[PDB]
Amino acid sequence: SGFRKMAFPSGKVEGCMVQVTCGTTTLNGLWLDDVVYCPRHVICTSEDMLNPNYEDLLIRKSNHNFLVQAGNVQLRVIGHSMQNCVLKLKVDTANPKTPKYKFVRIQPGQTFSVLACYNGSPSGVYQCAMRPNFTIKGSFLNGSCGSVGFNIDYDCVSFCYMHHMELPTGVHAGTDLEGNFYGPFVDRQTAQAAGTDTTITVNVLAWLYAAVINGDRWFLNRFTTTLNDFNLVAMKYNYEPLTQDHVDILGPLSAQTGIAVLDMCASLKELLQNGMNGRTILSSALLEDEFTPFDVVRQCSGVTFQ
Amino acid sequence: SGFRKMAFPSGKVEGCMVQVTCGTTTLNGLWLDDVVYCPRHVICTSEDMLNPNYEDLLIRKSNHNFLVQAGNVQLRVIGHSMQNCVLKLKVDTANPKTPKYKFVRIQPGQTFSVLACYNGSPSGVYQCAMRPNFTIKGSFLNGSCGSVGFNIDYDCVSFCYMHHMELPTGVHAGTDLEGNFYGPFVDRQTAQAAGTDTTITVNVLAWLYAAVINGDRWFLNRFTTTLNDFNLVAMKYNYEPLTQDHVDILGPLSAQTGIAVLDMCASLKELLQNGMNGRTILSSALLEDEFTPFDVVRQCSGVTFQ
Repeated sequence: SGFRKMAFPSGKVEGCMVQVTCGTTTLNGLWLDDVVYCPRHVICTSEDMLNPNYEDLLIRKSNHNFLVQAGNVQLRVIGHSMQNCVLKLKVDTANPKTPKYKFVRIQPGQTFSVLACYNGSPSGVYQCAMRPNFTIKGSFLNGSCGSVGFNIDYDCVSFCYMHHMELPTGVHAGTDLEGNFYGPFVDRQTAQAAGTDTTITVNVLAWLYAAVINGDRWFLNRFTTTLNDFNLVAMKYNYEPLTQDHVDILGPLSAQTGIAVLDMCASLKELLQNGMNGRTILSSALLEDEFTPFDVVRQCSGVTFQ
Repeated sequence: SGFRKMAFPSGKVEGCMVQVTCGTTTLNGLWLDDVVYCPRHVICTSEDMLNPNYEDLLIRKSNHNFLVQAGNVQLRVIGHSMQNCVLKLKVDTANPKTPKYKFVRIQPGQTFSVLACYNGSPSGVYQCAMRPNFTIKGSFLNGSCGSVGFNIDYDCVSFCYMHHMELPTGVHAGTDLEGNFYGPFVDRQTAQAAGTDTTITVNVLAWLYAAVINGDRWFLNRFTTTLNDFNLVAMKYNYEPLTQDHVDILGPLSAQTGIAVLDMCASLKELLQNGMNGRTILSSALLEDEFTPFDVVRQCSGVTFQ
């Protein structure tokens, strides 16, 4: 029993974290087989970042201009390419610590673990949700660029996120590992508006199920609701609209706890229209939306990996 | 910028996690050099746990009765000892993946990362506080026993906690790595009362400083307070009494933000006596007490390890 925001174990990803230095700037890189992946703004200074021409800036660099360190080893760069917003540095040596891995572009609403790194050195690990507006609310200091978010299913590391910047608004934006930004953002130091954000309704429902499994039951009522009726309430409170695909994803949680999805919706509408009345759910006084239905099932059943 | 509940990277600890099976029961063990550490109730069944005589039960076992698996390797037990509530299993092979490490007994109020494991296999990692009443509010399913909490400073893994049981009340209790329980608990399946718990006041203050560093400032006031006056409020709201040792530990945070500790106290008393008024601090509507002043400084400055 008990419910926690849990990160994936970060072992397999720590062995891939390296330090990339091009002249001034140093940030983190990801060393898989014999390629190092890092944000291309490693070739920028801080004034370059106002309006950079990455094409021109990278023509000014050669293989030997990229200093890449993996702990103690200084690594040997023998080929450099630009794919969208990431730099691919070809290296002399394959990483003996390369896990089985995939590159994945995730969906808004899905979660992942971030390994925050500085100078190629892991600092700590935390769980994140990709907001509906393609930002993440992370913890990233100067030099954290190149840090990666990832999922693990048994033996495979699915890399989904690389950190590139912090918006003036304080939230964070980055790319997949092919270098395509999530959201409308660009790697330029200018004002960039994130969309209006909303709450991930299917995730709040999963968390309510997790709460029932763990004994917090006060929010359950015998009222019920329709899907279309619940969605009028969702729209009023800036919740993502619930679809039948979401109901179906909540199927196993429904079946374990014996509470139909539309009964949990009627519980949720009541929470939205009346608050918690100084009570808490799983020791929180807000509605939590960073647990997918898969996260709840893995934690409430004990799925492990390697 | 940004502030998250961050766990330590779990790489160095994953390589020590093994699976220990004695007849019926299987749980996790910790393999350092050539000794495996696990809870001694691995030699119990579920009825043994009502009132076990560990002395007698362990006399019934031999070296070859302990099946210990490290991933694929089946490990060779050649000596078994009982130290308080932990079993020490001597093994044929030293762990090539043994990190630099210490055994530490921590203080109530300190925090640590837990690597939740099942069958010797890591499931995920989260950050914990040792409550003033020596429980922890974790996420532990059946078979999670033997999981360990730990800290890391640069290259050293300081093991402080091993999980042994879940109380009927839903909270968790365990030992240091010498096998001495934290708190008044025993490894027996009986009703066991945890003390009255309280809130870790020095930690709530550290988190308020973290909030100021990150731009949340609405709770600051120009009122102030004395230490003795603040402590009357603390006692009314079941907060741990603030001492001068606590004020001194908050020194660096005080100096970074320019807010004296007693000014933050007057902010806190106001929060305690008036609530948040539907506002949030670092995206939370409760006062957070799982960040030590060291945790805040490490995250707000970027301390790394290996």
